[PDB]
Amino acid sequence: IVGGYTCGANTVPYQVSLNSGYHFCGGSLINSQWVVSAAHCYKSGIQVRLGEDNINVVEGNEQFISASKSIVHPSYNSNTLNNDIMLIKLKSAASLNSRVASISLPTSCASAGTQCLISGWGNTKSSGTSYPDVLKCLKAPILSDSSCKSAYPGQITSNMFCAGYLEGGKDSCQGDSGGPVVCSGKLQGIVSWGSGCAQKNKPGVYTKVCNYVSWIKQTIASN
Ligand SMILES: NC(=[NH2+])N1CCCCC1
Ligand SMILES: [Ca+2]
Repeated sequence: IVGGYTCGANTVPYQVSLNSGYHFCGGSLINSQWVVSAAHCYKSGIQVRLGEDNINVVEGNEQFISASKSIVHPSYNSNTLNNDIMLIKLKSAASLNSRVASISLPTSCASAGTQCLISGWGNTKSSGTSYPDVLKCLKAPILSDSSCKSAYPGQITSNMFCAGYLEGGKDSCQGDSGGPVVCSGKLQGIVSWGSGCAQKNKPGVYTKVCNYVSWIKQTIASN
């Protein structure tokens, strides 16, 4: 996250870190046994880390649970990033408490102008590299579809939205991928792609979760 603030320990209780020996992507806990992340974060050998603040220090609220199954969306296209969503099942249920909690799926799609919270452990610089050890947060609005399409001609599908600031300076960045965009207490987006980080006229692009609720629910019910 570029241009954000330190969230505070366990203030974003649905945020997970995906670990394969190191943090590589975020995700969101949607019930005690399932996480949703970006398809472009797929790999084998995932451990899900819940209850994290500092990802390099054991602070006492963590739960570390291996994945048993990963399911990339049937129509994910790695060239265009259309349908950039995946589900991860945990080998055992997490223990839910005030610091480790699920986030609700939306019943309706959010409109442009709605303010959302984006979080992650990704790079904090737009030029160069500095990775934080504690969770960072950013408040940002959903942008109109017309502004999003004007920023990225030919690249925005109905399964994407833009959020952030056209003036630059505040955005998600490398290592934030897969993490949550929460608006009015519901999961509306997944950190997906962008051109650089925090550049003028190049806002972040997010997977539009409201289009996937039926697939999520049906997949969980049968796996
Ligand atoms: N919002 C961005 N600029 N991003 C998304 C995360 C990956 C790097 C590009
Ligand atoms: Ca920790």
